[PDB]
Amino acid sequence: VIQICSLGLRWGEPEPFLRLALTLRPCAPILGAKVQSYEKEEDLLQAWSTFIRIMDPDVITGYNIQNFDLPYLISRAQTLKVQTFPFLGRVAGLCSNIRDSSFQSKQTGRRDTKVVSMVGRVQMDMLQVLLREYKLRSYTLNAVSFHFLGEHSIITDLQNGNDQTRRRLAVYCLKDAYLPLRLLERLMVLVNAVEMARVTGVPLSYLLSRGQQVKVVSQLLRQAMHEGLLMPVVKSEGGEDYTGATVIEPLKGYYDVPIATLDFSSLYPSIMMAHNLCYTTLLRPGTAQKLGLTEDQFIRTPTGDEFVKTSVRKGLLPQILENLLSARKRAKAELAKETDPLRRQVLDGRQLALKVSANSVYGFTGAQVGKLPCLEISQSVTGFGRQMIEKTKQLVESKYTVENGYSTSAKVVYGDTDSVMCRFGVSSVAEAMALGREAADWVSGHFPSPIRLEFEKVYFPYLLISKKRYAGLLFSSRPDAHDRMDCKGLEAVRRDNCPLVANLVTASLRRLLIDRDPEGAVAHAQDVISDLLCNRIDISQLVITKELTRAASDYAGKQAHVELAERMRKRDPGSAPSLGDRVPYVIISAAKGVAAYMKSEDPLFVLEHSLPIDTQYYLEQQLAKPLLRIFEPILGEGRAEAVLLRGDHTRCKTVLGLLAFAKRRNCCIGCRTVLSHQGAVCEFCQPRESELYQKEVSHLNALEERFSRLWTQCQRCQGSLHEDVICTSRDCPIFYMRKKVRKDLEDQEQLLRRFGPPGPEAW
Amino acid sequence: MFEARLVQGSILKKVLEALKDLINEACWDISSSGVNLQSMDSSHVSLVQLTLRSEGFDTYRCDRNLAMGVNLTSMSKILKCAGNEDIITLRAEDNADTLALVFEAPNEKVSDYEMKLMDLDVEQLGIPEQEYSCVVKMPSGEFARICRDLSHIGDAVVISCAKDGVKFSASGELGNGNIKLSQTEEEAVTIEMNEPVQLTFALRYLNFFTKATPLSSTVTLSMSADVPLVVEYKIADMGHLKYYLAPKI
Amino acid sequence: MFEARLVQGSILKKVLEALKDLINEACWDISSSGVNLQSMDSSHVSLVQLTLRSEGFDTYRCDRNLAMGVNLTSMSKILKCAGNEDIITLRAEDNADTLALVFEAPNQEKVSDYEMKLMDLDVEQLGIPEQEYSCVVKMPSGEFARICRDLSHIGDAVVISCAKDGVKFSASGELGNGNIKLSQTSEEEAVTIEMNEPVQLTFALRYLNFFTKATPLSSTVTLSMSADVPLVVEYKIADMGHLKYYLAPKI
Amino acid sequence: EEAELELLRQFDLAWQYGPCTGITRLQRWCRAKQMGLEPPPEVWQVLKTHPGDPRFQCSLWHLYPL
DNA sequence: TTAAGCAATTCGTAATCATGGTCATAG
DNA sequence: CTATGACCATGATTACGAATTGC
Ligand SMILES: Cc1cn([C@H]2C[C@H](O)[C@@H](COP(=O)(O)OP(=O)(O)OP(=O)(O)O)O2)c(=O)[nH]c1=O
Ligand code: SF4
Ligand SMILES: [Zn+2]
Repeated sequence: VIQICSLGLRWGEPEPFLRLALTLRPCAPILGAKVQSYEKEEDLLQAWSTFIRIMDPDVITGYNIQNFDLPYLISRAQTLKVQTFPFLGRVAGLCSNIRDSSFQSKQTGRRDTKVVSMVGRVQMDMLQVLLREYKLRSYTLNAVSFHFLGEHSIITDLQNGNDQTRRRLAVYCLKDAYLPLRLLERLMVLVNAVEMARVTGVPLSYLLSRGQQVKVVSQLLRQAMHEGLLMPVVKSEGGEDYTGATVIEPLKGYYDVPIATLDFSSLYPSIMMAHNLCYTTLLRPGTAQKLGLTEDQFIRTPTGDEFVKTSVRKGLLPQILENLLSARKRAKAELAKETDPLRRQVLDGRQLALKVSANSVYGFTGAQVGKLPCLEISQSVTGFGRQMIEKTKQLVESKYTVENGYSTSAKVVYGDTDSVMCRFGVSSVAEAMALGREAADWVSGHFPSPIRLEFEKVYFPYLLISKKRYAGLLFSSRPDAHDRMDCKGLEAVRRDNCPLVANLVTASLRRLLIDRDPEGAVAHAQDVISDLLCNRIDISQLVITKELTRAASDYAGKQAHVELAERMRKRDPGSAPSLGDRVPYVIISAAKGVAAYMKSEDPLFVLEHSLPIDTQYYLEQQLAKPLLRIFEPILGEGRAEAVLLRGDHTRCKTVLGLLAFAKRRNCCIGCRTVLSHQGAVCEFCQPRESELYQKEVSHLNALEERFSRLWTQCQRCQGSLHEDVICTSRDCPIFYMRKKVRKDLEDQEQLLRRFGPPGPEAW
Repeated sequence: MFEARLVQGSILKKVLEALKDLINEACWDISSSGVNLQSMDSSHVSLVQLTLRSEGFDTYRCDRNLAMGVNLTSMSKILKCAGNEDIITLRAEDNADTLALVFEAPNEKVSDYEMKLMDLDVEQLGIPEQEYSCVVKMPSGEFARICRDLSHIGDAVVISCAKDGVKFSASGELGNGNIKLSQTEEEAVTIEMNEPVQLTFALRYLNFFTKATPLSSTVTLSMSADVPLVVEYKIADMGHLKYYLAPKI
Repeated sequence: MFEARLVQGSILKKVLEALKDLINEACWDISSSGVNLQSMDSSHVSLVQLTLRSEGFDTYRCDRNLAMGVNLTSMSKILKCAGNEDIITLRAEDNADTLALVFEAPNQEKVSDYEMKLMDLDVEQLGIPEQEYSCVVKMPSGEFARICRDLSHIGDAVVISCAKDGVKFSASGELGNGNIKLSQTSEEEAVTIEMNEPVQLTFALRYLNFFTKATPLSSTVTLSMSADVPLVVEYKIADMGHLKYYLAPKI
Repeated sequence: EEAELELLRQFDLAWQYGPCTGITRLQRWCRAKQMGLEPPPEVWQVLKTHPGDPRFQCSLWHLYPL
């Protein structure tokens, strides 16, 4: 271990107050930080342990400190025989130890971590907070720093060199150690963790280790001491499933008359609230008998149970849910007065977390592997849901009709278990908004409270492909003209595909829904396919990522990413994907057509070893079928022939051990006839040579302009204008797009030396 | 304007059945000398060299040296619409991006097919004219069988050529085996060993090369230390078809 | 050290083509008497008995009695690398856990040598109760094969009814039912029947169809039935020995 | 050898001779000599007693896709 | 000792089933 | 030297698991 670098601050002050860097050879001074140097590693580990005792911090953060940093330090101190290192905690006579742990759920998957013991102090690895809350494409520090802010063997010779190289290494390490602080204070992590621990009543270490059961157990016990009840222990392996939610059958297609969306807000917690459903008021089938009082003492549910009215008991789950609902309402009332966009979405994150907590209260009941299940309640909930949504659809389509004085009889096109997308008939967004608000407020008056239906949007135009797949354009007000698109479910929000395909789907829906020009859309898709086949598409747009889950399900059937991961490298059998992460790969061309798991390769390996790409795989398996989903419903099946013919005019333009034994046959630039001698033009195509020189110097001119815009961008992203660039960042498009233009220019410069020189040079 | 008349059209059929599975898109260099084609395979592990001399054709004619990137799969499909006895006629227009295939039945029927050409910027390679330590001539059928047999034992074949004879061998899950040929008209095996050689090749590709068996009674194998194996089938008076396979290192 | 030379090697090829689909892994008992193999099928519904007498071989030789657990699938694949005219030579080493198959092409300018890996099989041995049969039917193997293929289109099982005059096979299913009747005649085209007692038994055409892969081994096949016992289907391997298939009936 | 391979690795990272990871080693030695910054006469005397070896006459990172 | 629920759509691999090109031998 | 179906080889259909998103 050669350098340790530390940043420290008091919470509430907008800058740090401590900035220290401890190195292992003599170094050069850095303005703003202290620098100390040692000639042996024992002094370095001792100095860090003494600093961490004396400063005595409350919280320790970092990025991947649990699974890399602390056990490396502990094992390295054990090897070098330094006895006083592993006492990092607060208790004076206690040493620390490495211990494995695993967590698994159907919500976050399964992850295996080490833990290191520190008594008194709290740990917050920001990697685990990101991996638990956020669903992203890559989880590298560079990728999340670009997504939120906007950015090994070389180091061994920056350290065996001079002291300005070591000073450069220390400035790099200090920037690395500074980035997670900025992420912690910018994303409102710690304020939301403190508010979660105050609303639920669990400690601050449980929100990084546990799930959503300890919190609902805690709140139920805290509500149970106030009336004098005790909880039982029921455990069963195992019950059966029950029936979930209804989806209404669509009227599929393309709509160009406005559809208004009406939905219920906080549906399942308000069902559980306003019909008095709880553990503590579930009536067994016999204890009603032989009392006969049915009216206003109990009710009956569509699955079949009987539940006591609120004039006898009050349940415990209504009160816990009412507290959580008021907390989320206060968070939304605070969110309704922000102007900054990233701040608006992080308050949206806070309210999303409180709504997830309130819904996991209901999901506690149906978990037959758990601590206290009561599937009768769950069945009553979803039965009430189904009954109310079909009530909504009957009522909306039945009242506003041609005989009832209105304009047109409306017709529901879609509904998915909480929402209803009714198509009204008018093509004026003001009149649709007015009637939709009247409908929402009208239908809501047929229920107990807090059951309320609300207007939410007007889509104009609309595109419905299947169940859980649609798109549209979003209206919030009228003079607020339009907000954005909505892409529910489609190929632009999933992460199982290429960036090329998601970009093409977004650009096609842009040209098709905003400008309403299908001809520019056809020309766009043609240019994408043509530039694919002509081999001028970057390999950033070709990378596919998949998650490496539990190893036995991936034992059960052969996949591509599992095959790439389990195949080690010759260079490194010590850095490879583990369980739970994401494996990136691209597909190269070969002749083993039975298996697409035999053609997958690491992006850096195909970078350094230059393997070709299977353009037919990407053409017929990645691109073609999402396009045939989207482009068909506006036209007939002559549209499938239109895009497969727009392919056909553009499919006829394709660019191209033994490879060393070349002959390098020259070819005519005009008509492609191989011939003896080095002159560029053919003897039949000579009278046309000024035009053939004119052609292709406007190509060299455009490659020259692309070299310079890229190789000076690295100088501004690096910081310095006087020293070399070293950044092989695999998540930057800049890298390997700066590598191919050198070769394009190398090739296009040599093609023009077929022609003579435009003058002498030795004069 | 190109125009070639080939009476034994079955030759053209056999040729495409020998390239189609190895090559998707190729380029044919037509000229007064005859038709020619050279292309790496998909895998970029081998190189095919086709040579159809104008002499072999019963009527050749090439005004402009015109080459069109042909889709061997489409040309293959098209060529299957020809009887093994029809007279085939290739005919192109220096200005048209389409090649024409006309089949004349011996006896009242004429098929005409216009195949769409395409712009191919194929990666050209140059073969380094070299000498070979060993050249083995043998029935093409025997060679074909050998490659099929071994393919059941393992994925690669070690071709060991010594003074007396040549040996092919492989190994896998179900053990291993080897076939030995020794010197002894188109049923005989001749060997020219200047230097014993030993090289490893993928049976998968050798098996592709063998789709050319119906083109010749015999096939010659030319090897040499650390260089591509040469598998060649003569196309009687027309020219030939050569397959170069990079060895495994 | 085992070593047998078989000039009509196509015989060995035909044998494996008749066992491979019924048996995955078998044991080959070698001795001075000749090669022998007895094994239940996967399904444990039938038993195959192969007998290759040393006399039939053009050069037999067995020093130590051998038991070769062979994977009939690997041996089958390997055997397909033999021409129907090559001279095949089985050769083993009492100490080596590998069997060697050498094929010599008639001309002799080519020799193939295959070393197949053996395996330790603890196969479940069975003993056939030497018994007598009420009915024995001899008939062309091709006719028998066709009968089994035909009925297979009607149903899954075949009822073989043997009476005085002749024998009858029948089946039924979704698309109706049918039956074929064979009667005695008066060499490899005739049908002979030996009925001591009329018999009726039900068998699965699926297995009978496996037995028929042995058709290319003999011009004729004999069927031996008896009340409540396994049907015997036997194909003679001229001067070499034979191949017997026992199928348990359906009750 | 093994002591001559650290002198060149020390000449390659001294900042007072230039920012050199795109060019050869002897070109940077002559560039500094033209401007006469202070090239030392020992990083020359190992680039003369060798032929065209790629581990003497090349910069440290002449691999490495930067 | 540890873990909130169900509905639905998409894609890849192996296995099942249809169909033609050679071929091998009886007429 | 020539019909016939048995044999090998290649392509179309179905089934089921894995992955990921919407409520
Ligand atoms: C998202 C989600 C919904 N549901 C159920 C409960 C909800 O009552 C029902 C509706 O889904 P949602 O509309 O997503 O959530 P919501 O209606 O409760 O709150 P809001 O309208 O303010 O966004 O779906 C779950 O059970 N678990 C979940 O994770
Ligand atoms: S390649 Fe250049 S632009 Fe891209 S991340 Fe690295 S330094 Fe920045
Ligand atoms: Zn020209």
